[PDB]
Amino acid sequence: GSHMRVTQEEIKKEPEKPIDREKTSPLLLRVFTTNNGRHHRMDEFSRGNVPSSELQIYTWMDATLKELTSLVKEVYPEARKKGTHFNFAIVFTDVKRPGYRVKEIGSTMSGRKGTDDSMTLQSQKFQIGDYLDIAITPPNRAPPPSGR
Repeated sequence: GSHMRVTQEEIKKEPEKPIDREKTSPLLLRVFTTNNGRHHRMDEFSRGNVPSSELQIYTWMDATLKELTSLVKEVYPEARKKGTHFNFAIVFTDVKRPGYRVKEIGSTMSGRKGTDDSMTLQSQKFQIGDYLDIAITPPNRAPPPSGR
């Protein structure tokens, strides 16, 4: 027949399907942005503590660091400022994890073509549900940028 059977095995192993950087689909992402550009720790901003901690960004895993520069800056006026130094990292909130996987993969700017900008998220192991911790540094306290 068809309904009744003994052996049950479905082969659906498909290779890695790349997403169209242009025709990609936007997905909800959680990002933690600080107003001092510091990778201190989660204690600075936990998940569900304040609205100024984690922000929603409809980005695409196959997005270039640049796209992330706008996504966050758009959801965070503190970044819209010119000369804003934001560092993209991967950190998780208080959970059943060790607490050492928190590291940065690259940092962009608000109108400044960096080296990581041309880089894509997919390379930083960024996927759906992933935890990205961006460190926004205003131009008022940014010694590197032009000023003094």
